[PDB]
Amino acid sequence: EDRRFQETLDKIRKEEGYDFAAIAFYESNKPSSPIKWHYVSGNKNNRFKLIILRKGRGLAGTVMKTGKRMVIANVGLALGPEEKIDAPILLSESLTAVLAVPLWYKNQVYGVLLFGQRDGRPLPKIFDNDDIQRK
Repeated sequence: EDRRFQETLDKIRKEEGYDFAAIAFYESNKPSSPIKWHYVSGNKNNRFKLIILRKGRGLAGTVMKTGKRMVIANVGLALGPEEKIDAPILLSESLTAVLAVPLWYKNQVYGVLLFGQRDGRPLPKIFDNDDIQRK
């Protein structure tokens, strides 16, 4: 699905030092549309395709709603096992740290770019909106 998104995601994930990256967007242009993880890079499995999110729910839904990045430097401490179910990509990809940033176009949030670490690897660097526009 537009190979440019996939290839760019793969390049950026690796250049930024991440074990995983994902982009979430609305599933369709219908008013009831949920949000889905449309593109992933460094994924262990394809279960991300089973995830259905709503505005305000999970990492992607919360960022879309608030327009604010979410940073979790250590998942095991910050959330523990029970809260992970609210942000199911953390379960399917065993993410131990995450940086989720809004994707803006003309002052609207259209998507969420998620960077994830596994195995306790720390986040290398936290990006701003300005930084992500310098993508």
